[PDB]
Amino acid sequence: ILNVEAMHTVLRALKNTADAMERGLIHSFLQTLLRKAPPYFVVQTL
Amino acid sequence: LSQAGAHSLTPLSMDVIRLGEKTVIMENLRRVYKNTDTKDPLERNVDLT
Amino acid sequence: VENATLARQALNRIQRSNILQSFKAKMLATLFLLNRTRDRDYVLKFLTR
Amino acid sequence: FEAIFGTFCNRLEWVYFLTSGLAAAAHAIKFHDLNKLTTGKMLFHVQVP
Repeated sequence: ILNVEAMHTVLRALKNTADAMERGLIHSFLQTLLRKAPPYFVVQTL
Repeated sequence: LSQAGAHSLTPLSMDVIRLGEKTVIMENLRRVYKNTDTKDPLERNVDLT
Repeated sequence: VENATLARQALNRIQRSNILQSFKAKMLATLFLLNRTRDRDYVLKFLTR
Repeated sequence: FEAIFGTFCNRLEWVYFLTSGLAAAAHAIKFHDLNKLTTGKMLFHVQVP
């Protein structure tokens, strides 16, 4: 059962790793968007 | 740079809105951030003096 | 659910202070529903919340 | 004389646990030897995103 538990652990760890990498790419994309975005009043004045 | 993404499409459901010939996607991000450890960067702190 | 926190997440001082401020606001703000108001959309938004 | 008409018993309205909606609240399993347990705790293999 130890090989079963190790395989289950490493597969759920790699799946969580891939999904967290996708979430982090979403987060860094949103960070770059909110960095490169002036608010409403700036562009409304412009 | 626009030579990327040809011949690849799929249908998917997400809500649109109609604002004077401008059709805009509307989408919130609680589903990507519930049970997480980082605060969502749309939750901002703003200072006022 | 209004402030992003769970059981395993540690809490700072000012975060718990805002928790208690929202306690003091919401215990008086929504103590009784059918005693104060009878708007349909407010009770619907309450049950949705 | 005096008349005694038809006597009336109370026809009891029955009720069951799985008929009401509260059985939609829980997931009830039936155990055959529940008195033998000292204690049993349920584990949660919970991942965190």
